[PDB]
Amino acid sequence: VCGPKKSTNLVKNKCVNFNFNGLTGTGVLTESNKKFLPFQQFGRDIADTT
Amino acid sequence: AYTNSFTRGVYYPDKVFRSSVLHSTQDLFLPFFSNVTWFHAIHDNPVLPFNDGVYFASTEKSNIIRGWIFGTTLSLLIVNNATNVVIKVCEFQFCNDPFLGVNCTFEYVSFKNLREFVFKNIDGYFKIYSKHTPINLVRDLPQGFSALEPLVDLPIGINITRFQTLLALHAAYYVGYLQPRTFLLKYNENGTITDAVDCALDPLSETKCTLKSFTVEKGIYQTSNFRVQPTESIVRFPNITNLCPFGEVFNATRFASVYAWNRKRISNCVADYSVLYNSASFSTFKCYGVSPTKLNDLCFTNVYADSFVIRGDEVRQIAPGQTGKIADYNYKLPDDFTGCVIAWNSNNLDSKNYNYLYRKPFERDILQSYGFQPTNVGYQPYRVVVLSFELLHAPATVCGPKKSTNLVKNKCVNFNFNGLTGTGVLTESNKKFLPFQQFGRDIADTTDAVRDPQTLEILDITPCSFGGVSVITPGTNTSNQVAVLYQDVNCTEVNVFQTRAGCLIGAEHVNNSYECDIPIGAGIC
Amino acid sequence: PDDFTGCVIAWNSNNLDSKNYNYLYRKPFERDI
Amino acid sequence: FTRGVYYPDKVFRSSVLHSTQDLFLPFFSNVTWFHAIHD
Amino acid sequence: LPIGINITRFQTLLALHAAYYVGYLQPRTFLL
Amino acid sequence: VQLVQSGAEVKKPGASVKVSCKASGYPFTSYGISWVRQAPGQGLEWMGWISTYNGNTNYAQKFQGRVTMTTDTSTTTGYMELRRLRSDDTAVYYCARDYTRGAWFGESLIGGFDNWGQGTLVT
Amino acid sequence: SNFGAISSVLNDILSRLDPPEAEVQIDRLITGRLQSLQTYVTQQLIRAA
Amino acid sequence: SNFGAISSVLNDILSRLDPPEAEVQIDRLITGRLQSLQTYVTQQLIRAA
Amino acid sequence: IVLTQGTLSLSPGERATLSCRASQTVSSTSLAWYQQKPGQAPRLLIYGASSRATGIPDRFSGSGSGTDFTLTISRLEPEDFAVYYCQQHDTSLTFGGGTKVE
Ligand SMILES: *[C@@H]1O[C@H](CO[C@@H]2O[C@@H](C)[C@@H](O)[C@@H](O)[C@@H]2O)[C@@H](O[C@@H]2O[C@H](CO)[C@@H](O[C@@H]3O[C@H](CO[C@H]4O[C@H](CO)[C@@H](O)[C@H](O)[C@@H]4O)[C@@H](O)[C@H](O[C@H]4O[C@H](CO)[C@@H](O)[C@H](O)[C@@H]4O)[C@@H]3O)[C@H](O)[C@H]2NC(C)=O)[C@H](O)[C@H]1NC(C)=O
Ligand SMILES: *[C@@H]1O[C@H](CO)[C@@H](O)[C@H](O)[C@H]1NC(C)=O
Ligand SMILES: *[C@@H]1O[C@H](CO)[C@@H](O)[C@H](O)[C@H]1NC(C)=O
Ligand SMILES: *[C@@H]1O[C@H](CO)[C@@H](O)[C@H](O)[C@H]1NC(C)=O
Ligand SMILES: *[C@@H]1O[C@H](CO)[C@@H](O)[C@H](O)[C@H]1NC(C)=O
Ligand SMILES: *[C@@H]1O[C@H](CO)[C@@H](O)[C@H](O)[C@H]1NC(C)=O
Ligand SMILES: *[C@@H]1O[C@H](CO)[C@@H](O)[C@H](O)[C@H]1NC(C)=O
Ligand SMILES: *[C@@H]1O[C@H](CO)[C@@H](O)[C@H](O)[C@H]1NC(C)=O
Ligand SMILES: *[C@@H]1O[C@H](CO)[C@@H](O)[C@H](O)[C@H]1NC(C)=O
Ligand SMILES: *[C@@H]1O[C@H](CO)[C@@H](O)[C@H](O)[C@H]1NC(C)=O
Ligand SMILES: *[C@@H]1O[C@H](CO)[C@@H](O)[C@H](O)[C@H]1NC(C)=O
Repeated sequence: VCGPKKSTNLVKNKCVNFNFNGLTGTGVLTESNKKFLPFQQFGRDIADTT
Repeated sequence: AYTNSFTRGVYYPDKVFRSSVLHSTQDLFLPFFSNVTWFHAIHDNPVLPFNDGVYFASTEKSNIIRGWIFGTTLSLLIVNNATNVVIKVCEFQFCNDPFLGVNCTFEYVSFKNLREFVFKNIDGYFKIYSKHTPINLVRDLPQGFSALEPLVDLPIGINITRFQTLLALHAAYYVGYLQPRTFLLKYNENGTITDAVDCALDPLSETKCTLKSFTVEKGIYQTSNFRVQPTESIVRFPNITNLCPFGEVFNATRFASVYAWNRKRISNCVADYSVLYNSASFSTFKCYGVSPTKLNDLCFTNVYADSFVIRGDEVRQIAPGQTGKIADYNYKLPDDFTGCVIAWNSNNLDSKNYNYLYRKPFERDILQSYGFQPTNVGYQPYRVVVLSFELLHAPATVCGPKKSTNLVKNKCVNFNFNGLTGTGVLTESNKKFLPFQQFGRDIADTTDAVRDPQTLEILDITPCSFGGVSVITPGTNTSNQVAVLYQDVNCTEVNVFQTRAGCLIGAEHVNNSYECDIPIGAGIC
Repeated sequence: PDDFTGCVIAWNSNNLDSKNYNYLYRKPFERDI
Repeated sequence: FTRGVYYPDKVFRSSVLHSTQDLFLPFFSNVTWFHAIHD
Repeated sequence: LPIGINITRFQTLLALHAAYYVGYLQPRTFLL
Repeated sequence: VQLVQSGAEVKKPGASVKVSCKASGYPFTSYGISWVRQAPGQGLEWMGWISTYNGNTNYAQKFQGRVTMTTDTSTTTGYMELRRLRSDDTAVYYCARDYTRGAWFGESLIGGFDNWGQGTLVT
Repeated sequence: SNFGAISSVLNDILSRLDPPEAEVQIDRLITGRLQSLQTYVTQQLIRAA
Repeated sequence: SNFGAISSVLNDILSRLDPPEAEVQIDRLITGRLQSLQTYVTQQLIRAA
Repeated sequence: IVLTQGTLSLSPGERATLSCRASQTVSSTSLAWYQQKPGQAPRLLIYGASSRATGIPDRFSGSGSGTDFTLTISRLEPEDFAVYYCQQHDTSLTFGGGTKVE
């Protein structure tokens, strides 16, 4: 259930200002070899950051 | 029949991906090595308790176990008939022994195998976790570890106290119960939980959770704190049978002028404040001292009721920190005022009316008249009663209708003396309080001793025995055997060795001395 | 819930519901009938 | 002299030195002496 | 006494057909 | 709440009568006791009011010096003694739970004679 | 010490206020008492040195 | 840690509350995190000694 | 303060008005009305001039001010055929003559 926010395309391997379903931050998006379970949308580090 | 649940009943506590980490969480999980009831479908659909949540597991060959019924009177019906899973919350009529063959608020439609489930009901949501895995075993549940994943979450608002299973008739199953235990969950490189520690299973598990590790190095660690629990409570108040005349303040024919307010003293009585709080006749009921719903638990040395008439727009001035025509010249409260300000519209009682007049805290300094008329809201008369509470820990005389108990001594108890509470052992005292002293105090301003509210005798309060708990262990690479030291306590409330350091349980006392290895204290290793 | 996350929205329905005794009253999100 | 001290509240205390601020007669203060002789 | 009375002065009462002393209080700290 | 009283009595002029009242279902000391008499063919006449808390007693001028009221909180009762009786005093004497005057403070309240007993006839 | 709280005694806060208000008074005591322990421990660590 | 805040994540406070309310939640995290650094540094200084 | 209130002839189902007058003005909060069935003790119906006493049916209501007050019954029941009394209690205690309803 998300509002009428205009979407953009996905840009990888560059420093970007991102918004994933309302979760925001600044960082570089890269390829991952991690596998999330079917019900897991986000992962977390020790600092509880994405 | 019963079996050993071993390490079953763990699930992913949330919807967050984690890997290569030990995560500590508290949730409703099946306790490790718990006692679970073993049911059969041979040659069995009882109603079982739900309690705080249910762990369910079954072993199948021909898919006989297909569903559950959850509710009170036995309603949530979950049935997997063929390939169509049906979930309903409907007023379905059930049999005394419901079975399958080989008004609704919610509706949804979608041995060789082990099926595990977790059923818990939190804040109206019925949460279902599950896991399926192949097995090759008839005799009992397989031993091993796996974590269950969330599958279904039903927004029902249903009261579940009991449940019943459903079998198809022409498959054993197990029922356990969840507890709010803390678990240390081990996530491997791929983010799968591969192991877990039940932090309330035994002292080694406590050490593993404390150190956030599945390996414990040789030594002594402080992991917890021992506390003696109370067995019963004690409620003590003066044995007063007279009730407080609040009705004579609030239901009075006439109220005084604000410049010359009345002050009625309430003492030596039972104060029922539920009438004043619950009554809908009041336009406002604002407490600055204590919450209005705690008034029947705590009690006062005295209560004073200040009774007078003001304009509706002047109601806002009767409060700590306020200034104005009334607050400064007619009726001033302390800025640290403890009490409740209660007021209501008296337009149909006082208005016609120039008999009401206006001009330090609680000063009565004995000049303009009010023009109160039935057709005036801000200029209509209001009757205000201010209840000033002296809640200093002095002998109480004005206490609510709290049921009393007898006095229990030389045991750990949960006590209440005239509204003052705490946990400790009540013992005989050789102290003598002055006639006006109800409570004594220690350096920390905690209660040292009390005068019993009914009996003129002094009781000393000695808080219940406690101390740190240390686990003495060889490294887990050699042995999982542990010994536990209860620090600075006797071997009473807690192969037992009493030492100056505390009560040591599980270690053998040996006459031969050795070079110190794991130190305990006071010459003991 | 005392930790409730959400918004409470309300409006006067005096010209919609009032006449009306068809409205009745007696844990979080409990629906006790 | 040392007159004019009182128990500041209604709490029992023992074996303790307690510091409190209240309205007390200052020690060695000057007090007026009245008589009922021959006021 | 829960009076709400303004006191700025006072007077004593003697029975006639006994010395007395009057001092004043100050907001001083005492170690008791 | 319920109030009960003594049975009927017959007295000769110059005699005294002790009229008793017992009550239950409420805190006795929170409410006063009011006495009202009704002569045959007549309306209601107030005789007096007594505090069950402190003995404060008010009387109708008609019965001042003639009636003595007392209470006993240990038995939840009240009494009204009418002395120097006349044939003019024939009436049913009613005992009622009072919220017309405060039991503790003696001030007027908004309420009345809220719970009446059966009443007793004295000739 | 009160540290801004209505009482330095935790049970007196809990017995008088409902949670929406009691929690605030408790936070005031937690900050003061946690700070007190931190001050104590720092002094113990330096003294220990 | 929340330290009394609605979230330990700063971006989650900012994305949910307007400044008049967000600033309060942030102050709660600043006090806790600034205090955490002060605790850390004090321990590092003593350990360094 | 003497109160004055003889027989009201009304059928069941009819509205009744019962009047009480005072020789002097009385507090608007110190008027009580009682209902006495033959052979029974009086019971309190209305107090404070207009407030309804506990256990009393909604058909009973009172109002008034100064020296002129009334008690009304929206519809008479067979159980209302009783004598009604007015009571003044701000300044001493006085009852009115009583109004009989048939
Ligand atoms: C100021 O006076 C108010 C009026 O006092 C009454 O009338 C005067 C003339 C005297 O006769 C006096 O003795 C009377 O009490 C007083 O308001 C009263 O407060 C009490 C206590 O809360 C109320 O009693 C409760 O009544 C409800 C039912 O109410 C419904 O029915 C009545 C029928 O008459 C309607 O009028 C109401 O509007 C409602 O529709 C009961 O359910 C409740 O039971 C519960 O509490 C008792 C406590 O004893 C328990 O034993 C039970 O198990 C329950 O837990 C009570 O019986 C009374 O109704 C209310 N009267 C009015 C007219 O509002 C007010 O409290 C006084 N102020 C102060 C500060 O004392
Ligand atoms: C479960 O409890 C019963 C009753 O005490 C006992 O007989 C049974 O052996 C226990 N089973 C397990 C696995 O602990
Ligand atoms: C399963 O049961 C539902 C009733 O709950 C029924 O409507 C449905 O047709 C059944 N499915 C099959 C395959 O029999
Ligand atoms: C459905 O619920 C309503 C609740 O008001 C109840 O009156 C009705 O009888 C119920 N119907 C059935 C079939 O249970
Ligand atoms: C992770 O998954 C891969 C297969 O994609 C497997 O080879 C590897 O052993 C798994 N890692 C763990 C820790 O199980
Ligand atoms: C008490 O009286 C004096 C005059 O003797 C006056 O100045 C003072 O303000 C009064 N105190 C109060 C609280 O009114
Ligand atoms: C408690 O009751 C006893 C009688 O059993 C009585 O002597 C005592 O004074 C009462 N205590 C109080 C505080 O009223
Ligand atoms: C610890 O345990 C591992 C696994 O059994 C073993 O290989 C290792 O040699 C052990 N180390 C010691 C010191 O016993
Ligand atoms: C423990 O209690 C016993 C009495 O039961 C006493 O003799 C013994 O000395 C106590 N030991 C300690 C360590 O307090
Ligand atoms: C030590 O030896 C003595 C006899 O000399 C015996 O009484 C005592 O119980 C022994 N204690 C232990 C711990 O073996
Ligand atoms: C659920 O039902 C039980 C009776 O079986 C009752 O005691 C309990 O209060 C109910 N729960 C709720 C939230 O109403």
